[PDB]
Amino acid sequence: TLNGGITDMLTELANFEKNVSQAIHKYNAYRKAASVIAKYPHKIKSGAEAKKLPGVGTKIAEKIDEFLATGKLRKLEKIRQDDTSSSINFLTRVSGIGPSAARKFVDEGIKTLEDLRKNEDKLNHHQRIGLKYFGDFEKRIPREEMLQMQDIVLNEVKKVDSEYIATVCGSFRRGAESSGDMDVLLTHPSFTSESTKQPKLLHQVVEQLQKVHFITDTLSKGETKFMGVCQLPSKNDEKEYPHRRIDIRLIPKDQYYCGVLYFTGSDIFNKNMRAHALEKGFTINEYTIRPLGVTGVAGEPLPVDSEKDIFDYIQWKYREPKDRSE
DNA sequence: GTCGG
DNA sequence: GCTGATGCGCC
DNA sequence: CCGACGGCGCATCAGC
Ligand SMILES: Nc1ccn([C@H]2C[C@H](O)[C@@H](COP(=O)(O)OP(=O)(O)OP(=O)(O)O)O2)c(=O)n1
Ligand SMILES: [Cl-]
Ligand SMILES: [Cl-]
Ligand SMILES: [Cl-]
Ligand SMILES: [Cl-]
Ligand SMILES: [Mg+2]
Ligand SMILES: [Mg+2]
Ligand SMILES: [Mg+2]
Ligand code: NA
Ligand code: NA
Ligand code: NA
Ligand code: NA
Ligand code: NA
Ligand code: NA
Repeated sequence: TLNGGITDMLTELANFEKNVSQAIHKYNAYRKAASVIAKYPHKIKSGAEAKKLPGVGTKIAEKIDEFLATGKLRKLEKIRQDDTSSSINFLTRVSGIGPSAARKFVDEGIKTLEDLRKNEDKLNHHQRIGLKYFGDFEKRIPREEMLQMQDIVLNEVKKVDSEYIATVCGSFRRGAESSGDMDVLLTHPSFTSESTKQPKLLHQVVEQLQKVHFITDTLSKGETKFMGVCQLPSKNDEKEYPHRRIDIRLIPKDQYYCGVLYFTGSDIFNKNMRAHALEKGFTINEYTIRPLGVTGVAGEPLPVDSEKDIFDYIQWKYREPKDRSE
């Protein structure tokens, strides 16, 4: 909450730009400024001071000066008073409704949860699930519950094949006291960059987790990525646990370090790390780090034996997972 | 919106 | 069906 | 209409 006012303002502007303006690069510019400001170890006392930071320019510095002088931003006052903008922003909170579908729904008079519930026939399966569990998906998951969830997942995966290794990533791996959802990175020796020596490696795991009633709904599913819904079991007389979002990603076993780096995040850390790789002459994805050639083309994958090796290539001091949060 | 070629 | 674009989502 | 900006999986649609 050092500079909390400012980073909250910038985050609200980011979400407006993404969700209402459909300006993804302005969204990213506000996210980067908010990130650099949140890590700054002093109280910001002027826009000029802020402007010294990378990603803060003239326009954001002017907003910082207004906020600092008044405790508000007139631009955000106006946005919050705009019913249309507020409804569009709100609908994007439903899983499976993005900025385009939100604008379409709002253009047709669908502006509230009640409206969506009355017009379910206009929603695809994903969106119906997002609507059904809307309240539940708004809630964070206490780390204590993430531990029970981890226990179930690792137990069931072991049952299918003891050679699978499942690693809970995302904010959990970063040490967070609560998480938005569960992210599971999966490997198996039969799936590498060289071969797929077994079929349906992800399917087998998903199927076992459905058999024991942990996974309750599927949003999307291909050969390497599963996106769905799960729920802890609860006791008699007791309030049910909320349904939770779960993501499972099967990554080639020989590309585990790029995979776990990607899946640990945070999102802004990843984008910032990948941006630094580009200015250092490299490109990073969840599979590989490659050098860039004269044609801007990525060359062959470089050898990696740890998360730190990836940091080494781009001359960043190693950051532990807990220091990768915003 | 910011930065850099 | 394909390629390529768009829309959803993930970190 | 300076253009890049991090990078990609899954689902669906446009123009073949
Ligand atoms: N930092 C910038 C600023 C502008 N442009 C673009 C905008 C124009 O399409 C083109 C040339 O525009 P100008 O005529 O504004 O650039 P000059 O250098 O000719 O302007 P001046 O007459 O001020 O020197 O470059 C650019 O690539 N990079
Ligand atoms: Cl944009
Ligand atoms: Cl769907
Ligand atoms: Cl790797
Ligand atoms: Cl690759
Ligand atoms: Mg997560
Ligand atoms: Mg997730
Ligand atoms: Mg997230
Ligand atoms: Na700056
Ligand atoms: Na959404
Ligand atoms: Na356990
Ligand atoms: Na599907
Ligand atoms: Na239920
Ligand atoms: Na090293």
